[PDB]
Amino acid sequence: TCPFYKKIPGTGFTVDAFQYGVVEGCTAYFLTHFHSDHYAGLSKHFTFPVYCSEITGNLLKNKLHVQEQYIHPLPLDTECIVNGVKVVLLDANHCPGAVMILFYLPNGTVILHTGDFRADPSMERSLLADQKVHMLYLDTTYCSPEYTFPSQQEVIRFAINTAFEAVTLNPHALVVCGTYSIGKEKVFLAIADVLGSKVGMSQEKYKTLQCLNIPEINSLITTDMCSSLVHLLPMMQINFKGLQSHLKKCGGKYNQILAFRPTGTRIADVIPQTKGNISIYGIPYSEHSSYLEMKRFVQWLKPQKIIPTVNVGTWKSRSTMEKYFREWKLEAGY
Ligand SMILES: CO/N=C(/C(=O)N[C@@H]1C(=O)N2C(C(=O)O)=C(CSc3nc(=O)c(=O)[nH]n3C)CS[C@H]12)c1csc(N)n1
Ligand code: NI
Repeated sequence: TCPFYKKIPGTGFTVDAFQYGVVEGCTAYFLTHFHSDHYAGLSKHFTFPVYCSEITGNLLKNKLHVQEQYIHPLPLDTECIVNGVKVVLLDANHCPGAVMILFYLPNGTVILHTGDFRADPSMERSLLADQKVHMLYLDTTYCSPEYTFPSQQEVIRFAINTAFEAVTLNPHALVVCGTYSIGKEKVFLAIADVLGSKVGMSQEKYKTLQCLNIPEINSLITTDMCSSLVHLLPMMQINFKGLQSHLKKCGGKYNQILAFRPTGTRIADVIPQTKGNISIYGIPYSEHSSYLEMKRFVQWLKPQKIIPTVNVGTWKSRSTMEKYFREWKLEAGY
C-alpha cells in the first residue's frame, strides 16, 4: 500500500506515489523529480492528474509518453493553487527539474517536502523564510556523520583542471563521462566548455537532454560522436574493457582516454587508475545533502515534526536518524 510518509496529511495529495497503483483518497499526485525510484508506475496511461515542474513534465511527456491533459506543470518561486490549496515549488538543487514543495494548508499548517535535494544556504534566503514551517519531509539519503563530500564547486574545478591538462598535453585524447539518469550534467558540460568541445552521445540521452531546455543546448551537445572530443557513455561502459571498445569504435581520431565516474577524502589528493592510455577517475559528485548540509538546513528551519523519506525501511535506520534529529533540536534550542 501507499505509506504514511508519501501522503500529505490535510490534503488528498501524494508525493512520488505512483508505484502503488491508485492510492485511495488521492485527488492529485506530485512528482518532485524524474528519477525512477520516484516515478516507477507512471505508464503512458496513468489516468489521474500529475503536478510537477516544467522540465519533469517534458520528460514525462516524451520518455514516459503521458498526455498533456494529465500533466500540470507549475512554475518555480510562485504561489499557485491546486485543488484549493496554496502550493509553491522551489529549486531542490538536485537534478534538472527537481523541486521541493511547500503546501500551505487552509488550517494554517505549512509543509515542506524536500523531495530529493542538496541543502544550500541560498535556500535560507528564499520563500521558505517568509513563514515558519511545521512539518518537513526530509531527504535523509546521507543522514549519518561519515557522509562528508566536497562542494560541487570543488569537484568541477578539479575535473575542469584534470581535463584541460590531459588535452593540452595530448590533443588527440578523449575525455569521457559516465552517466545513467539525468543529473550531474554540470560535470560534463563544464569540461566540454573549457575544451571548446560539444558533448557526444547516444540518442536516448541526447533526447533526454533536449527535454531540459538548457540555455544554448544545441551548441553544447551532439549525437555524431566524431565531432565531439568529450563523450558520454553509460556508467556500465566506464571500465578499461569498455573504453578500449569505444576507442576502436571511433576510427582512430583519439589515442588516449580520460574517464570520470561521478558516484563516489581530500580532492587534490585524488589519484586515478591508469592501465594503458586510459586514466579513470572516481569523483564524489553529490546532488544530495551531506550530514552537515542537512543539519545546518534543518537547524535553520526548526520544524516541529520531521518525516524522513529515505533509509526508512529498517528500525536501526529509523531510530538512528531520530537520534540525530534530537541532537539538532537540542543544539539549536527549538
Ligand atoms: C549498478 O548499480 N550501481 C551501484 C550503485 O549503487 N552506485 C552508486 C551508489 O552507491 N549510489 C548512490 C548512493 O551512494 O546513495 C545512489 C543515490 S540514491 C538515490 N538518489 C536519487 O536521487 C534518487 O532519486 N533515487 N536514489 C535511490 C544510487 S546509484 C549510486 C552499485 C550496485 S553494485 C555496486 N558495486 N554499486
Ligand atoms: Ni533523485
